[PDB]
Amino acid sequence: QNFEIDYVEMYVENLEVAAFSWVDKYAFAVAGTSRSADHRSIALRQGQVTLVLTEPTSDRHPAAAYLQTHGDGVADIAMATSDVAAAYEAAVRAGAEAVRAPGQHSAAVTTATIGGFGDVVHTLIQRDGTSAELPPGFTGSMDVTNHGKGDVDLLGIDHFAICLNAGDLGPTVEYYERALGFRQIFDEHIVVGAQAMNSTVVQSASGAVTLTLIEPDRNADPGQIDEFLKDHQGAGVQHIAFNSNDAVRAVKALSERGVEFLKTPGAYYDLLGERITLQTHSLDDLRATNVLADEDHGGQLFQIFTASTHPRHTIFFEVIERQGAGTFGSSNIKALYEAVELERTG
Ligand SMILES: O=C(O)[C@@H](O)c1ccc(O)cc1
Ligand SMILES: [Co+2]
Repeated sequence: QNFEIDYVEMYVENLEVAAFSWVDKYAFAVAGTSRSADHRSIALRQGQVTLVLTEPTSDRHPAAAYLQTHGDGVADIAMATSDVAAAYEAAVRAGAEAVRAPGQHSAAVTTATIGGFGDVVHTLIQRDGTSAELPPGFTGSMDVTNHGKGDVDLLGIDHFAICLNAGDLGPTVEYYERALGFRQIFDEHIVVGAQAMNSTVVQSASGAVTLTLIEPDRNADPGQIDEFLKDHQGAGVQHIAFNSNDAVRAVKALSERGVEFLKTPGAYYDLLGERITLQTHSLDDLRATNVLADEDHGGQLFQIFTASTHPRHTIFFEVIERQGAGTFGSSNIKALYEAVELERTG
């Protein structure tokens, strides 16, 4: 198959609170809805991000048990492919858990579902790639916009960061490589004080689905990833990164709409000009927005984390601008997790 993100589905306790949190704080548009005897859902749209929010209204629906375990979270990273039956057959033969066999399932395109990490799944969606399309079963239109968007301009999803139980990284990397044709593109041993993490990035052959997989290092003290695993009650999506053309301007625009970003101390910006010589922003700009700067063989990388507004403080989001950077960088990653540590330990 040749995987693109069709949509990301989150399971939610409260549809109207979640939908308008994305509309109001992040400038998503409402695109479509889907309802049955067991759920109500909305499809939200901005740039190339399609977010689906689903609230179960019956204990039949798998979200009821998910919400009881996790609170709100990502449940399905759905992938567009040209031949779903082929992609499924090959994935299952290579080891994928079969969750639902290819079929209509609603005048729908052909759809199937396989397992992913933890309890997150992947719906495979048949698309010929000629156009933006609503998730299957949804009525509405993809030609929608939020005219109150102002200066916020989220372009797409850059990657998903995922927390795994210790000892699960190596085998989850291998699963994505064998079942789905993903490749290992980056890896990083992360240290924050006396805690550490192991991480490996797998990415679909198309470039379009990236997962930054992280497990606790059992040789160091327990920290952030252990906390996530305990509070979430399992492996899961820790953050989603959204692309922008200009991270400084996105932080400003999102801040005004109510989004709180993590703080990075002035010491970091003092140390900076000796580490990297900036190419698209001023050191002043970065300092003011707590945006982090690093570099790849390919160019520069600007990233920032959002403070979690989840009741368990689990999932959070990231704004990322790539100026030729193709992967990630040690200094950004160390600083991102040090922002997290600062927020949570003080
Ligand atoms: O946003 C990041 O930098 C984070 O998702 C990440 C974690 C581990 C890694 O190897 C690369 C990136
Ligand atoms: Co990230």
